Amino acid sequence: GYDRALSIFSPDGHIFQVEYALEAVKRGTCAVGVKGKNCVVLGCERRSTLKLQDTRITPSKVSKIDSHVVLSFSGLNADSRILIEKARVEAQSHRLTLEDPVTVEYLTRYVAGVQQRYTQSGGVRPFGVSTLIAGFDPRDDEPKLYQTEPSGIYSSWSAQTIGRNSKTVREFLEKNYDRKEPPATVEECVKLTVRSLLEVVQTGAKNIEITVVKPDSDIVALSSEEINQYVTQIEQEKQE
Amino acid sequence: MDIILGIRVQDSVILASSKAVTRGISVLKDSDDKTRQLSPHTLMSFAGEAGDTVQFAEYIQANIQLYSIREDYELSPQAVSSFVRQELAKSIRSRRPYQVNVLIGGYDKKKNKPELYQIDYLGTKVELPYGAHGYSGFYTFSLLDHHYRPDMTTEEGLDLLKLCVQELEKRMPMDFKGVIVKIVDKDGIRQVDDF
Amino acid sequence: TTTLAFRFQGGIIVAVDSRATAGNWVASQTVKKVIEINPFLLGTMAGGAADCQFWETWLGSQCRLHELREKERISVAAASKILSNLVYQYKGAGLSMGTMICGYTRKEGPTIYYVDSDGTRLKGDIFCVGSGQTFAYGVLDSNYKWDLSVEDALYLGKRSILAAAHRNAYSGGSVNLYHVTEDGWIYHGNHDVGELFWKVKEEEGSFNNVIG
Amino acid sequence: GSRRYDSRTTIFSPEGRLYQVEYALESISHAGTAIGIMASDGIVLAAERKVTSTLLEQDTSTEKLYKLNDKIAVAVAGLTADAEILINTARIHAQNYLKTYNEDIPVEILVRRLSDIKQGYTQHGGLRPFGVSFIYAGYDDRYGYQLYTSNPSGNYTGWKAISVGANTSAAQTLLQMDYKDDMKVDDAIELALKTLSKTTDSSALTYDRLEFATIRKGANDGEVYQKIFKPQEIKDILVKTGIT
Amino acid sequence: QFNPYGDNGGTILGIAGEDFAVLAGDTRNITDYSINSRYEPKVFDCGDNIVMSANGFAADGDALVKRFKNSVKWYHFDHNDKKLSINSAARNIQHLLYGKRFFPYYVHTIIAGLDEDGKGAVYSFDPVGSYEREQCRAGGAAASLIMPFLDNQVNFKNQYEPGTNGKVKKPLKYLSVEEVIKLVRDSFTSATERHIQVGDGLEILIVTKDGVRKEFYELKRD
Amino acid sequence: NNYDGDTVTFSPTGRLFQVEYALEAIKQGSVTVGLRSNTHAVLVALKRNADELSSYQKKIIKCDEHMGLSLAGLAPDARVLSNYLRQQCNYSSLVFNRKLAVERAGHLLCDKAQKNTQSYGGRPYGVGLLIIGYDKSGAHLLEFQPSGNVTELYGTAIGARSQGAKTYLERTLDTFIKIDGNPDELIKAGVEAISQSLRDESLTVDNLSIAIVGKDTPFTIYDGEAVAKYI
Amino acid sequence: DRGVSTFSPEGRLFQVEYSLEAIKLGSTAIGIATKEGVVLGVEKRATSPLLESDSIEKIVEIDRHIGCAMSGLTADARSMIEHARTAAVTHNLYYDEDINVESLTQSVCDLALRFGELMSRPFGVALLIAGHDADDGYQLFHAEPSGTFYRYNAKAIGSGSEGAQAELLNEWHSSLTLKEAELLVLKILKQVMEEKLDENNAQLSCITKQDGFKIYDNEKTAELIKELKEKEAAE
Amino acid sequence: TQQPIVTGTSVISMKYDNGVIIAADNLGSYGSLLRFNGVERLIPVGDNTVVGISGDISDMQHIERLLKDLVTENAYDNPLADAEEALEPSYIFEYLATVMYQRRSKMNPLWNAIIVAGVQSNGDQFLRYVNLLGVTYSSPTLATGFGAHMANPLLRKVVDRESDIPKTTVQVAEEAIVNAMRVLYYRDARSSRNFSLAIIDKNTGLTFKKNLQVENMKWDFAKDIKGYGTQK
Amino acid sequence: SDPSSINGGIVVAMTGKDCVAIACDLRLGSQSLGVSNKFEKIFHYGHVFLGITGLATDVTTLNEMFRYKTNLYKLKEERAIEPETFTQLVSSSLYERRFGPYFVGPVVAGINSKSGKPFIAGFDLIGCIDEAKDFIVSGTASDQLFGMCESLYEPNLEPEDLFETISQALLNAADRDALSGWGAVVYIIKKDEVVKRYLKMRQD
Ligand SMILES: [Mg+2]
Ligand SMILES: [Mg+2]
Ligand SMILES: [Mg+2]
Repeated sequence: GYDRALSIFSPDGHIFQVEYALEAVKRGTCAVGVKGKNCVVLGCERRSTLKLQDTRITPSKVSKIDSHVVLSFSGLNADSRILIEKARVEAQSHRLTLEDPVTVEYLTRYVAGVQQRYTQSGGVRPFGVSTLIAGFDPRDDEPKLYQTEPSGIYSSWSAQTIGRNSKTVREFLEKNYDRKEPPATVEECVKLTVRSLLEVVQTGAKNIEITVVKPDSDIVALSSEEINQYVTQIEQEKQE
Repeated sequence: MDIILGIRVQDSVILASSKAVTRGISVLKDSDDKTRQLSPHTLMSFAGEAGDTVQFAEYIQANIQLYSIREDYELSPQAVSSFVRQELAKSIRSRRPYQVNVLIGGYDKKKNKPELYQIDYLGTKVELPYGAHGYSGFYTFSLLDHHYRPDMTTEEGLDLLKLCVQELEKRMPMDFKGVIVKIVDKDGIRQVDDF
Repeated sequence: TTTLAFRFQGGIIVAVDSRATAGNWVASQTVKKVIEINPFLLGTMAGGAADCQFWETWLGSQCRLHELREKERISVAAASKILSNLVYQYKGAGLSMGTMICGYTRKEGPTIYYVDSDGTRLKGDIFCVGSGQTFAYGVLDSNYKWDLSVEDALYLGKRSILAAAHRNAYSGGSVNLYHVTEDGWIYHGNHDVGELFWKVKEEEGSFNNVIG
Repeated sequence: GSRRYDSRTTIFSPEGRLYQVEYALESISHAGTAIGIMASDGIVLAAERKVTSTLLEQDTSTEKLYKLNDKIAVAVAGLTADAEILINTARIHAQNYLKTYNEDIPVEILVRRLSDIKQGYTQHGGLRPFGVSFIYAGYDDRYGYQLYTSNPSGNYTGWKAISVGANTSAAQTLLQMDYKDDMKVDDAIELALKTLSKTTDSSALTYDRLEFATIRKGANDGEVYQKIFKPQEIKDILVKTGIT
Repeated sequence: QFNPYGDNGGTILGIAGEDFAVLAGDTRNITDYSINSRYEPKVFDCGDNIVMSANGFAADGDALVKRFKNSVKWYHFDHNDKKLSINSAARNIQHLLYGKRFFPYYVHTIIAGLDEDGKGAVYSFDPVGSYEREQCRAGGAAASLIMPFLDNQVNFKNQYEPGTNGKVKKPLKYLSVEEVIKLVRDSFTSATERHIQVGDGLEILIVTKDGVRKEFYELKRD
Repeated sequence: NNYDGDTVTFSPTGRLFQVEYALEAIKQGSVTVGLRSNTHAVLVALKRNADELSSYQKKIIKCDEHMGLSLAGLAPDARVLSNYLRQQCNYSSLVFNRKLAVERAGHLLCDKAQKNTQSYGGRPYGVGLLIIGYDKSGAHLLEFQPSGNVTELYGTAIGARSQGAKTYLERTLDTFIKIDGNPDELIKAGVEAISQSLRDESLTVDNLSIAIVGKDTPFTIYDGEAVAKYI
Repeated sequence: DRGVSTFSPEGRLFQVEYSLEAIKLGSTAIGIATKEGVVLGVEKRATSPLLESDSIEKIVEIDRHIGCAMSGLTADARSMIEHARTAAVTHNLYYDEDINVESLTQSVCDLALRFGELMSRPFGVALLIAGHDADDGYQLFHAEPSGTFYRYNAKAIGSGSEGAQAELLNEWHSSLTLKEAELLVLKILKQVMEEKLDENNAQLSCITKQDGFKIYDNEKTAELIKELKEKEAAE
Repeated sequence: TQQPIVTGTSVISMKYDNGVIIAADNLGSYGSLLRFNGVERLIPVGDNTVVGISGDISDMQHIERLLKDLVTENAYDNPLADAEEALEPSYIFEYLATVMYQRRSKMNPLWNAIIVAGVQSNGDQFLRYVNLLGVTYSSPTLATGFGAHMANPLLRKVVDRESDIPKTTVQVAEEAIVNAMRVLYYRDARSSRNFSLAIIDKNTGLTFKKNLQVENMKWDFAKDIKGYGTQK
Repeated sequence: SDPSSINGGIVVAMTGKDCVAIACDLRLGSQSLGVSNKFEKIFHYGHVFLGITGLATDVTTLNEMFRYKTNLYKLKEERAIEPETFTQLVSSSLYERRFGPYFVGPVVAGINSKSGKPFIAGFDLIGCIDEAKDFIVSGTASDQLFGMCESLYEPNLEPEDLFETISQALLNAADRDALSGWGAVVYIIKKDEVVKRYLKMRQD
C-alpha cells in the first residue's frame, strides 16, 4: 500500500500539509455559530458566483449528524462528506452500544480524532476542513457549540466563525456578543447571526442560510423569506 | 420467543407479541416487549433464539436510523422489508446464522396503505393480510381465514385479534403471559395499554 | 448455586449462597459469588465460575476506561451491554454465564440486568439464577413489595437463599448479602447456613418438618 | 529508494489547492463541451464529439453519453477510458441498491457514491485522480427530474442548466441568459443545440459531431423513458431547430 | 483418536498459617496402574517467596509453572525489580489459565506464600482460571479423603465444647507451623493407606518471612 | 553528501554515511567503561543528567542472571536491543535449558543491527553497547557497534572522551586481567579507568553506575550509596 | 525528498529534532514534585475571548494515582493519553494493583520512535507525567518525542521553559510543602505568560497519595492567585 | 492426529555408580507383522548422550534428523563446540521435550516415547523420559511400553532408590539390563531377539554395542507340558 | 429437513409451434402449514422467462441475482439477453456455488428474438443443463409432472392448444402433491406477445 509520509515536520517545527489544509479552509465559504440562552444558530455563506443552481437538491451546508446534533463546515466540500458520514455512523454506533445518543462534546471529540489521525498516518493528507458542531446533549437544555480544525484540535465557543473573511465576522462577534447576557430568544440569536454575516456576505438574498437548533431534537432550517425579513429589519435600523 | 401475530386492516397494521420470557424451568419475565421501532411508521416484531433476536432487531434498527439521517427520508415498508430479508438470507449461509423470525408492520405514507411482511430466519419473505411465526398460525389462521375482511376497522381488527389470543390461551400448552399489542398507521406507532 | 437480586424503594438487594460442587463432591463452601465490579456495580456468579470472574473483572476495567474518557459514571444499561455484547461474540464457543448486573445511578435509579451466555440481556425488578432458583422465587414472590425497608429487604434476600440452601443439594454453605445504594454498594456480612437455619427455625417458627 | 520518483498526487499547494485536481480540471477544459438542461417535463443532454473523421463509425460510437440505468444517464467530459471505469462502478452500485431495497436508486445517492470514489483518489492512495467531469441526468419519485455535475475533486452540485468541458464560461453565460423555470423539453432541446452552435470551436455544428439524449415522462403514462438519439435523429432535430 | 490429556495422579495440600504457609505434595508420578517415578518434585519455589504446584496432567502442570516462573522474571524486568505479591501472582495465573479457556491446562493449581501484611496466604485455581484465597485446600487424587479431615481438625467443624452440648462451638485457635506439619503428614499417611495413587514420598515447602524451607518424608511404597 | 540520504546507499569510496552518522551519536553519548579478569567482568558508566533538578539517565541494563550491558547513544535503541537479548537469553533457557553464550549473544546482536543497514525505509541503531557476562567459558566483555561490528575484548570504553579510559586500560592490561577472586579491586580499576575520561566534573554518588558479574556472582547493578565505597 | 527516519551528520534524527521545535511553540506547562505531592500547572492560552476556556483540557487524568500535563501540538497527545489509560487499567487487570509511574511513562515512551515509512511522524507534544506509587513515592517525569524520559524534581516545558527552568533551579528544595509548590507554579506561570495570569487562563492540579489526582476548581485556584499577590506585595 | 504404522517396542534404561545404560531391540513392527529386523532405535548424540526411542518409526527418523541438525547448528560460530559449549544430555532432552509438548498442543503429536540417557559435564548421570503427550519424568530406572511393566520391576530390585546408585557397578547394571531384555523377549509379542545396548560412563565415555542377542534361554520344560487340563 | 421440499411447489415448461409455455403453482408453505397462495415462481428478464422451484429464500435470491446480472448485461451489450445465453449464465452462476449450492430447480423458457426458435431448459441445483425439445419439469411433484407430460404432450401444438395441455399437466400433478397447488399461473409466450392466465383449482 501507499505509505508515504505526506504530513511531516519542517526545520521550524511546522507541519506544512496541516497548515496548507487551513489555507483551504480560509478559501471556503464563511460559516458562523452563535449560541443563545436556549438555542444555537448556524449561519452559512452561499457564494452567488453560482446561479442557475438547483437549491432543492444541491448539498446543504448544514448537516444533521443525529436528530439532536448538526455539523456545518468551511473548506473542501468533498472532504466534509467523509467526516459527516463517519460522524453519522459513530452516532448510531453510540446509540447501539451505550443506549444513549452522543453528547455534542463526544461527537466533536470523535470528528476531531479522525482529523488528527489523518495528520500522522502514512499515505494520506489532512482534511481541508474546519467544522462547527452544535446541538444539545440528551435530556439537557444547555446549548453546545464546538469547533474543529485540520490539525485535530477542538474547543467550545460562545460564538465562532470559520472560512473566508472570518477574521472580520469574528471582529464583529467579539464586540457584539456579551457572555453575561447571550441572545435570550431565537429571534435575537438569529438576528445577531444574520448581522454577523452581513459584514461579509454581499447581498442578503440567497447568500445567507440559517439553521436553528433547539433542545429535544428541535431542528429547523429558515427559508429565504424568513431570513429576508431579518435582512430587511437590520438595514432599516441601520439607516439612522 | 413464542407467539407473534400480525394483521393488516383497512388503514393500519396491528402486531401482537407475547410477554413471557422463559429460560428452561422458570418464567423469568412476564412484560417483555418483543418489538423495535425501525422508523416512525415501521415496526418490527421478532421471535427465535435467545440473544440473537434482540441483537438482530437492534442491528436492523441502527441501520434504518442511519439511512434516515443520511438521506433525511423514511424508507418505505417494502424497502425496509427487502433490506431485512437480504440480511437474513445472508445470515443463513454464515458461520453461525441468526435464528430470528420477524414480522414487519408499516404504513406507507406515499401510497397511504398499511403493509405487513412476514420473514423467517431463512430470508423467506411474503406480504400478507395477516401472519404469524412458529405454532401461532396453526391455532389462529382458521379464525383469521373465516373472519378477516380487507375493509376492517382497527377496532374490528383488535376484536378478531382477541379471539385469536383466546384460542391460543385455550389450546396452547405453554403460558405465554398475554400479549402486547401495537398499532401502526398514518400517525405512527402506538401501544394498546389494555388488552 | 442460588443467586438473587431485586429492586426496591431503598435500592437493590443482592443475595447469594456460597457452595461450589463438582458432581456430588462439595469443592468449596466459601465461594464468593458476588463479583465487586467496582464500588458502584455488582455482578452475580452462576454457570461457569471462571467465565463470570474473568469477564466481570474485565467489565470493571471497561467501566473504569469509560469514566476516564467520558468524565462520568457509566450507566448500568451501558455496563451490562458491554458484557452482553462481549459474550455474544463468543456465542457457540461454550461460555457458561447467568448473571445479574446491579447498579444505582442518578439517571436510571436502581437497575438490574440479567445477562446470560447465549446473549440474553433483560432489565427487571426480581431475578433468581441457579439450581436453587425455584425455591428462592417462592419466598421472594410471596413476600416482595416495593415499599420494603432496607432491613426487611435484606432479611427477605437472606431467607430466600436459606430456602434454596435447605432444599437444593447444590446450594448452601453461607449467605452473602449486599445492599446497593446510589453512593455505592454496602456489604452486609457472611452468614453460615448451618447456624442461620436453626436461628431462623426458632425465631420464625418455620421448618416444622425438621427436628431441632 | 522509490520515494525519489513519487510525484505525490495527493498534496495541497501553499495556497490550499490540490495540484492534480486543478491540472485534471485543465485537461477537462480541452474536452468536447457537454450540456445538460432540466425542464419541467424532462431533461436534455447534448454533447460535442471531438474533431471527428468521416471514416469514424458514428452509429456504433459512444464517447459522451452513457446509460447508468433505465432512469439515470451521464454526459462525459475528459478522459473517456477513465469515465468508463467509473461508469461501470456506478452501474454496479445502482444494481446493488436495487437488489438490497427492491427500489431503483435515487439519483443523488448514486451521484454521491461516484463523487466519494473520486474524492478518495485526492486524499489517499498516491494515485492520479480521474480526469473526468460528469453531468448526471436522472429521475426518481422523490425529487423528480434532477441535473448534477461532479468533477475530479469529488465535489458535486445540482443544476437547472449546466455545461462541462470546453468553453463553459461562454456556454454558462448563454444558458443563464435564455433559461426560464417554466421551460419545456422541446424548448430545452433548442437551447442546448443553440448554445453548442455558438460555443463550438468547429466551423459549423453538424449531426456527425454531436451526441444527444433526452429523459422524458413522455413515456406512455406514469413512467420515464431514456432516448439516446441516433445519427439520423440528431440530423432531423438540427433541421427542426433551424441550425442546418 | 488422539487424546491430548493424561492423568499423572498425585495429591497436593496448601495450608495458610498466621504468619506462614505450607504447600505439600506427594512425589509419586503414575499412569494407570504403573509408577513412573517415586520421586518427581511437584511443588516448586517460583521466586519472590511464592511456591506453586499445578496438579493433574503433568505436562500441562510443568508448562504452567514454567510460564509463571517466566512471568515473575519479566515482571522484574518490566517493573524495576518490584516484588510480585501473592495477590498479583494469583491474578496473573488466572490470565495464564484463562488464555487457554477453550483448550485448558488440565490441572488444579495451588500457590502459597505471604500477603503484603505478612500473613499466610493460599490461593486455589480451577483448570480455566477461577480462583480464590483460601485457608485450607487439598488438590488432586485424594482431595476428597483429605478435605473433610481438615474441616474437622483445622476449622473444628462439628466440634462443640463439652458440657454445652452443641450450644458453644470449639474456638478457632491459631495453629503453629509444627502443628500444621503434623496434620499434613497424617493427611498424607491416611491418603496413602486408602488411595493407590498416593505414596512413595511427601515433600513440604514452608514459606515464612525468612524465605522458603523444604522438608521431606517417606511414604509407603506399595 | 549526495549519498547520505538513506542507509541503502554506498558512497563512491564505498562508505555508508547513515551508519557513520549513527556511530556519531555514540560519540556524543556519556562515557562507559568495560573490563574483565578471569573470574569477574565489570561495567562502569558515567550517567548524565539533564540539569540539577533531573535524574541521572540509567546506563546499565540486565539481560539475564549471567549477562547484561551498558549503553552509549540513543537510549530507546538500547532498550530495543536489550529486550531482544533478554528474549534470546530466555529462549535458550526455556527450550534448551542452556545459558546463552556471550559470544553467541554478540553474533545475534550483529545480525539484528545488520538488517537495518541494508534495507530501505529503516535506519541504523544509534547506540553502542558494552556487554559483559559469565558463561561456561568464563568471563567475557563485548563491544557492540550499530554498524554490526561486535568485538570481544579484555577491556574497552565508548562514548565522549572514551579514548582516555581506553589508553589507561591498554597500559593496565597485564594488571587488571590478573585480578581474580577480588571483585572490589576489579571495580577500582574500572573506576580509575573511567576517571581518565572526566573533565570539569567528578564521580559523585548519583553520577556513578557500576555492574558486575562473575563465577558466583549474578549480574547486579550498583547505584546510589552502594557506589560511595568506590568514590 | 529524504527519509523520515534519517540521521543528521551530527547523529540526531531530523524529525525528532524538528518536533522539539514545535514543542517550543506550545503553551507553558510546569510540574513540581514534593514529599507531600506533585503539582501540575498549565497556561491555557485561548486564541480568542469567545473561546470558552474551561473546554481547554491540557491537564489530564491517566489513573487515580497518575496525572499528566501537555505542551505542543496537543491533538497528538490524545492517542498517547488513550494508550497510557489503557496501559494503567490493563496492568491493574493483569496484576490486581496500581502500575508504577515509571512503568507507565516507559510504556508511553515506547510509542515515540514507532514512526517511519506505524505512524508517519513523531509526536509533536511533550508530556509531564506526575504520580505516586508505594515503591518510589511522588514522581515527576518528562516524556519527549525522542522516546527519552527524565525524572525531575521540577520541570517546565513549552515556550517559557528555559526562563521557567532557571527560576525552578533557584526555588526548588527538598522540604517544599504542597501549598508552597502551588504558589511557585502560579508565580512562574505568571512570569512567562504573555497575558495576565488569572483562574480562567491558567489551571492547577495535583496528585496526593490520599486523594489521588485532582484538577483544581477555578474558585480554588483564584484564592491561591490572591494569596500569591499578597505575599509578593509583603516584601 | 494420526495412528502409528511402523513401530518400535520397549526402550529400557537405568543409572549406575559412574553412568547410565540404555537398551532397545532392533525390530520395526507393522502391526502383528514383524516387518523390519535391522532398525537401530538407540541414536547417539556426540560422545555423552544416547536417545532411545519407541513408537512410530517414521517419527523416530524425523527426530533422528532433528538431532543431527542440532549438532550441525551447535557447531556454527562455536570455537568450543567440542569442549565447553558441546551439547549436553540436558540440552538435548529439553529441546526434544519442548518439541513433543508443542506437537501435542497442535493436536499433531510425534507418536513416540523417548528416553534420553547421558552424562553431564560435571559427571552427573542424566536419565529422563518424554512421550507423545509431552509428559516428562526421571527415575533411577526408566522404561517404555512393555518395559515399564516387566523391566522396571527387575531393574528396581537392583536400584530401588537414589542411594542404591553408587552401590551399583556397570557389570551388575548391564547384567540386569540384559536379563530384562530376555524377559521381554519371552513375554512381549512385538519384541525381537536382536538388540542394541549403549553405556555412557563418565570415565570410559560412550560404549555402543550392536548386534547383541538374547541368550541362555529356558525352553526345555516345554516338552513335559501336554494338553490344557486332562490330556496326558 | 430436506431443503428442496420445505416450501413445496412446481414449475413446468413446454414447447409448441412457434411458441413456448411455462407454468407454476402459487403455494408457499412451511412443511404442512400453507403460508402463501400468491408466491409466483416464474420471473422474466426481457423476453426470457425463468421458473424456479425449491427453497423459497433461494428462489427470491436467484431472481434478484439474475435481474442484477441481466440488467448489467443489457447496459454493456446494448441488447436483451437471449434464452440460450441466459441458460449458460444460470448454469455458470449455480456451479460457482458447487459446494454450497442454492437448493433450487430452475427452468428457462423463451423464444430467440433473431431465429424465432422456441427454447426451454432445466437445471439441477448445481447447474447441469437439461435441454429437452419437448418439456421440462421441476419441484416436489416432478414425478407426477413427468407422468402427465409424457402422456399428454405431443409436438407442434398451437398456442391455445398448448395452454390446455400444460394447464392439465400442472393441475393434475399438483392435486397428487400435498406441498403443491393453492392456485396456478400459465404463461403462453409468442415472439412478440405474452399472455398470462391464472387457473381455477381446488384449494386444499
Ligand atoms: Mg497408596
Ligand atoms: Mg396439492
Ligand atoms: Mg390441504
